[PDB]
Amino acid sequence: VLFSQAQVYELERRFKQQRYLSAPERDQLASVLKLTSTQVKIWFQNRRYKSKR
Amino acid sequence: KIQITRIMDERNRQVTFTKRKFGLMKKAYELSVLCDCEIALIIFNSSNKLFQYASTDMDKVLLKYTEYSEPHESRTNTDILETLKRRE
Amino acid sequence: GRKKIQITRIMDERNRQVTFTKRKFGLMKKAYELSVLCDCEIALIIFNSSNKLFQYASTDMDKVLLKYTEYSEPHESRTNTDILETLKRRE
DNA sequence: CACTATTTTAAGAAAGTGCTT
DNA sequence: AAGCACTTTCTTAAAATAGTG
Repeated sequence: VLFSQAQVYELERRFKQQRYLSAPERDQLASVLKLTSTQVKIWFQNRRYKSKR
Repeated sequence: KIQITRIMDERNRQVTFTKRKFGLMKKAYELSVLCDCEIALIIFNSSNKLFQYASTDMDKVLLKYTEYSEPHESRTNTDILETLKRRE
Repeated sequence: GRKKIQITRIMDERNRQVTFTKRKFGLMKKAYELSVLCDCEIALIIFNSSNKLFQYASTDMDKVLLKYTEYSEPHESRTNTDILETLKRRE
């Protein structure tokens, strides 16, 4: 199942500020969006892969 | 929403090539069966590798092609783009 | 479409001709899109049931057919039976 | 030969795999 | 642990088109 428009909005907003998150950034973002730390880690990896054209 | 321009990333180009090559062969198969026609499809990719489909014996279609003398519908990329633009 | 159709010969001549004209253009449009998106040279040869010829080629038909006839390496080759087998394997 | 309700296609999203850093 | 470089499995917007006026 896909993330809410609100979750993807916040992930994209953070991504344009920092392409890589530390563990504390990732775990706190996961807590605010109500996703697992894994889901944020993998969203960041997939987003970086997609930005390479 | 898809602009028809070269996919410049090789990895994305190859994923689209594989999906759309099968999609095109599937539509050729459907047209050949629905409308009782003979179709040959030759594809050379950017490395000049050959992929082919034919609804029937390829050599019989190509022989009929080479012996055909009458004027007939003949489309290319240039005139397909012009047709699509005229649907403004 | 307004209804799903089975892929079987259309027995009504008028419906067969209307479908042929619409789908032939749709097929040539998809060949054009593949050619441009993925930098491919393509030839498409169609004989209808009366043996009339309709063709598409990306840039030049004779160049693609010459490259075809000179190609000596083994290469992917598909028939109606292989397309059907692929579609079945997608349950 | 134009329209549009409906089906079909293919691009894109989250997760899977199996390496390397 | 997490990155990386694909790959798989889907979802769903976008495109095609079957029946229709």
